Amino acid sequence: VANLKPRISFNFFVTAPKNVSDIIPRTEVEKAIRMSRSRINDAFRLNDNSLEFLGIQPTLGPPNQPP
Amino acid sequence: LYYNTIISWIMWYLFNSFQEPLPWSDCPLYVDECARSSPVDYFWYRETLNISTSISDSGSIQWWML
Ligand SMILES: *[C@@H]1O[C@H](CO)[C@@H](O[C@@H]2O[C@H](CO)[C@@H](O)[C@H](O)[C@H]2NC(C)=O)[C@H](O)[C@H]1NC(C)=O
Ligand SMILES: *[C@@H]1O[C@H](CO)[C@@H](O)[C@H](O)[C@H]1NC(C)=O
Repeated sequence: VANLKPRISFNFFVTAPKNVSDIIPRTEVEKAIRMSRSRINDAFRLNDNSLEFLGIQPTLGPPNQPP
Repeated sequence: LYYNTIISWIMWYLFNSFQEPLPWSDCPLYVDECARSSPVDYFWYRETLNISTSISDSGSIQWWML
């Protein structure tokens, strides 16, 4: 984690467990966050709008009322 | 003749008033036209009127309007 601000902003990346030279590319981290975002948001009472991963856009909004 | 077309439009909006998220509340997944301006401006000119760009441009009787 880097660049912690009072805005509650910061940057993060991920590395392999016992290898500081291995950095998981962003694409895999984006896919992982997309998979577990419902759980990560619920762990912080956040709702995707409140918890924003810049570069990762929420795409799950199904609208339907009158069939 | 024209006051009964305006009442025609009023009762089209009264029939569409039975939906918790009223149909002029959100954008149709999002139409660039609707994305510009607002959903309300989109429900009137497209969803309700299917309006043209000129008086020289007439088309098909809007069945729901009829
Ligand atoms: C830790 O991760 C780094 C980065 O992936 C590894 O360094 C690469 O290792 C591969 C496999 O030996 C080589 O082909 C690359 O040329 C290395 N260079 C890079 C990408 O940094 C490193 O070997 C890993 N080692 C451990 C202890 O897990
Ligand atoms: C009216 O609606 C039809 C689709 O039902 C569309 O093809 C046509 O271009 C519309 N006309 C206008 C002028 O909006």
